[PDB]
Amino acid sequence: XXXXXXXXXXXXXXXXXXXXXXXXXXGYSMFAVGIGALLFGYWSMMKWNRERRRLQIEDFEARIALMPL
Amino acid sequence: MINILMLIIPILLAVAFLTLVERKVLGYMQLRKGPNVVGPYGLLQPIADAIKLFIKEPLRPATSSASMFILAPIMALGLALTMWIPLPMPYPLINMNLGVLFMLAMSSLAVYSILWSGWASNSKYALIGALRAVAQTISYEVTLAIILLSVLLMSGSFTLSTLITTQEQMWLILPAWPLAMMWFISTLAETNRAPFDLGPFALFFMAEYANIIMMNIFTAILFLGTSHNPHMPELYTINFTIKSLLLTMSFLWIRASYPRFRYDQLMHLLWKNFLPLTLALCMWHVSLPILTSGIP
Repeated sequence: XXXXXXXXXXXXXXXXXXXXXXXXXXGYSMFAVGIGALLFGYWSMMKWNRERRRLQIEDFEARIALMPL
Repeated sequence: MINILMLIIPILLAVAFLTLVERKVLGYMQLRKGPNVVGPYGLLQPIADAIKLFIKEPLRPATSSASMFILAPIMALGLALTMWIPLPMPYPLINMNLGVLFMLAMSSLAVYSILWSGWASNSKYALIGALRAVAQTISYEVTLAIILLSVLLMSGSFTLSTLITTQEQMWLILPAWPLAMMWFISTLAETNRAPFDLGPFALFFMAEYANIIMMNIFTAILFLGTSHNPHMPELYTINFTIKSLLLTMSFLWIRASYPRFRYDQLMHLLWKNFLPLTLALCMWHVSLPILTSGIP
């Protein structure tokens, strides 16, 4: 009996298949989150600066109140 | 005054122990094993590099022009270590009257370190490439000043201690969304060798990698904060280090993942494209405290 190297292909490994595809981001939907984070960013920040004004006037009031200084 | 030595010696160790991180974290990116033979996980190698280069390695200068070449590493290491002083941290060492102005000043003088090295060599062959390396740093410092001012004009004065207090509930990444993207790129220009790349030669490594940690920390003040807590210094110290370490991973991410942008097209990303974008956002950041009340 002769024994040589046997042939096997099975699945053929798929000859040239695309793996690159669009994922997560679509296009217009990313701008809704992108610019949406900006509008949420300013509104949250400016409310803190209005709360800073409560401290600001109260800080300068200490100088006016102190005349024996 | 003992704390100055407690901000040079552990910092020089941090630049030394970077050699582990700069090729093990970079190693797993490239599917290679970094340090392993030298130590238990290669912890003995960072200190072993110091014994190799400092003591035994001799000098062979090209011309040695009296004062220079043995003055350029002093300007390199000196300016890199003095940048640690104005840093806010939980508590700063000798807090300046204005914080960020000292930060931009010592970085703009750190351009000299690569300038005097070009003058050290007598040959014309080296100085053309040396001036090209100056152009990589000098150009990005124009925008670096602009993006700084836009963050400051939102909230706080130049003082670095006030920048921690303004970030009480939310980070500055969300209001400054395109500006946060800029600090990932602009910092890499200062001899990081990720978008563009050009005894005493070993001392430049100890200074250039020191600026990498410096830009990681400075980004974690302008954009990160989470909490302050004056009563508990324990909670701030641990939480600040993790935030800075995550930015250190992103600095080594660009070095491995992305090719060089070319010197000519580095001036097409910036100047041609970035400078119209940064100033338009600077125009936007002038109107913000006027449109809605936001003055420190």
